[PDB]
Amino acid sequence: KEKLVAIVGPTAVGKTKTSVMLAKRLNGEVISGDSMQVYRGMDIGTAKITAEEMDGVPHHLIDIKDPSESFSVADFQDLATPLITEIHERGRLPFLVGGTGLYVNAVIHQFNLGETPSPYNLVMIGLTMERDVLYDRINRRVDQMVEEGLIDEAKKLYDRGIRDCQSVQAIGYKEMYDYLDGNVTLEEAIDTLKRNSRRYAKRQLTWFRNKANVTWFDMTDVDFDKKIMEIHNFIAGKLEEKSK
Repeated sequence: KEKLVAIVGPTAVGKTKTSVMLAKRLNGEVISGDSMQVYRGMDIGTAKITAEEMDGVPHHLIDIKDPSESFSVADFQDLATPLITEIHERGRLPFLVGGTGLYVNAVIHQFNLGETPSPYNLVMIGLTMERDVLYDRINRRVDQMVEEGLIDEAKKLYDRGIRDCQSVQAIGYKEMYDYLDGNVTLEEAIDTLKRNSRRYAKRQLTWFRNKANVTWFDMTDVDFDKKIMEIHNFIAGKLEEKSK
């Protein structure tokens, strides 16, 4: 539990893509910070990373809990910390990818769950993009979920009796349940889903923009075959210098 790299930023910015590429370049394993990734079966509404895009990079904290259970910042910390140390035993570089400002702050700062420098040699990188392009990608993102069957996924979970639990209250399924309940029309739900997504991305981008020690790289219409070398080098470099 010495070295560690963290990749933060709003949704649809390329965290996963940039993530797996850096892993292949720095012999690392990915530890997901997006709690929503834990609920198995729920793959469309959560934008669960697939084995394809995951490439050959091993990932943790994905599909480890049922949609009916919860995943507190504590449950995350109890699994995240042991994994960081275990990853190092194999010789790989642990990569914390995504999650809310809360989850990341609890692991990188070893919160006492029941400000000061991190006990790790962390390399926090942030991925930004031009406000418009970000919103546009988020809206399009939602369209794909609807065309992929998001609606039917929700309905099925709805009929199963899954409710009153974070998994369903998630800022991705609550909109659909509001539709199924009969409070709004389908299109209104979908739109509100895009609206709640754009607002969230924003909230997270400002949150991390606040916390210092975060190096920013803005992708936005960039060649990953270029940016990657930029980030790669920066990370490799910063890790070695700090170890005086």
